[PDB]
Amino acid sequence: ISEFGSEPIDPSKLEFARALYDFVPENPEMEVALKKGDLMAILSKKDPLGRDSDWWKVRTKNGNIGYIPYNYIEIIKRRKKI
Amino acid sequence: ISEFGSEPIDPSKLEFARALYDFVPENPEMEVALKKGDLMAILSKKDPLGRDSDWWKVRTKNGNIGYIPYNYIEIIKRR
Amino acid sequence: SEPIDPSKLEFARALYDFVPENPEMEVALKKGDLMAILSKKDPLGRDSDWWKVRTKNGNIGYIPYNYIEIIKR
Amino acid sequence: SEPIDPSKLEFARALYDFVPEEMEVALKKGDLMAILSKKDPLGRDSDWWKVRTKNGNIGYIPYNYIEIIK
Repeated sequence: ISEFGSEPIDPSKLEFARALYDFVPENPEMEVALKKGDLMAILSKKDPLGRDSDWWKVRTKNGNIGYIPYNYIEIIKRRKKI
Repeated sequence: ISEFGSEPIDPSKLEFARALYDFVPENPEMEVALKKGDLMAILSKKDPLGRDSDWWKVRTKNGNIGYIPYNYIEIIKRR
Repeated sequence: SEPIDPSKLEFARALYDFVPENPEMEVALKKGDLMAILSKKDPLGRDSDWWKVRTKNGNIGYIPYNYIEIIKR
Repeated sequence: SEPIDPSKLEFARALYDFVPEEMEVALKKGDLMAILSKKDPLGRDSDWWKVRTKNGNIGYIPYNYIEIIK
């Protein structure tokens, strides 16, 4: 495949988020570190096995890709309500 | 007054809390730092003016005293 | 100290007074003071919450970043 | 580095492999080490800790890569 799969991605379904709290990975190999107010792209809401998980894989401003607890972030809403 | 007022206190009313997330004060003079997991004793839920607030005054493990957002902590429940 | 990149050179204003506890590496600041940020890194290279600054009086030293505010255009 | 207090002397095991940042120490899942200090070259609370490898190597490592034993 490609970095983001094989089929086309609809840019309208791409979600963004802002970290609500600082976060230090308990697992430095699977997770990413966050500072309150960081923005990121939500790449997937499934674990490595393909299961629905409360840990979401994201891509931070740094370019780092790892998981973060869903309740530690805020999905930016449409138009302006961030 | 004493450190905690003048009227006797009811023990089964004192609440303790556990930090849910790390917290860095935006106001170092009014707030206390925190690390996820930290224990504390809740002194009061009133702001410095006596009003209700989302900022509670706590006594940390260290002995520090300051305010922390209420949604950043978890009040420990019973037996 | 170290020659600063003209990109990351920022000036800060102190929001609260800071009384050094360890004047060895800590600098004194009074609410409202102006200072240049020398580095956002710790003694041993690594992003820390203690920034190295330069006082208006030329004093170098570390300070907690939440005591200051970057003066933005 | 310097004399440690018999109260704060702890041993840790490496939870995940760690690759040096030559100014710090290298780790491999499973390795043992003694935690000399949970501070920095300044003395303030830090995420990085100073340790001594089983091979006598000293240097800093991210505290979330290790686990204090017992």
